This record gives sequence, C-alpha cells and structure tokens, in this order.
Amino acid sequence: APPVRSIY
Amino acid sequence: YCIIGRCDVTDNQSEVADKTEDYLWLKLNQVCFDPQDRLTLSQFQKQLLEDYGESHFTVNQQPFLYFQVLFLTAQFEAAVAFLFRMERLRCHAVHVALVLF
Repeated sequence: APPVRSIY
Repeated sequence: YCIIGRCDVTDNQSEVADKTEDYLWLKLNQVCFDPQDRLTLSQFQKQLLEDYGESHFTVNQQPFLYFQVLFLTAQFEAAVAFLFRMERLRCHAVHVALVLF
C-alpha cells in the first residue's frame, strides 16, 4: 500500500 | 530497526514513510541479494509496476512521480516509454533515451 503523494 | 535489518518488507512503515520517495527509499534499504521476509530488486521492480501500474501512480495527475518510481528502480525503458507518451514531455523522454543510448 504505497502512497501516491509526491514529496512537495 | 527494519531499515538496519532489512526486515518486515511487507510493512511499509506508513506511519513515518507517508510520501512516495519515503517509500522508495524505505524499500531500496530493504532489498536483498541471494527465502522468507525477503525482497529483491527484481521482485520489487516488477511488483511495483505490474500490480500498481501507472493507474496507481498517476491518479494525482502528476507524471514525474511515476517516472521517478521507474527510473530509480533501474526500469529505464518503462520510464522512457511512459514519459514519452505525455505529449507535453516528449522532448524530455527522447533525450533521457539518448543519454541511456
């Protein structure tokens, strides 16, 4: 369950 | 502990690794080379795009996120073709292909 929120 | 011991590969430690780069980094510190609780680059690289393809990593309509996932896992051809389809990033995908060429 890896996140899809890019480091911003 | 399991970054030092490369254990509990299934547990994504989502409490601390909430970003995508934190996941990649969490796993590349867990990959192994030559049977239980063990992950290798081939499994990880295939496991990522086969099960969680573009669809999973492009729902936020952010293309580079997926590209970084493929490129930082040595899957250069996938990342090149993928990024070559974005009509706004054709230029960039051709050249990253030339460099690899």
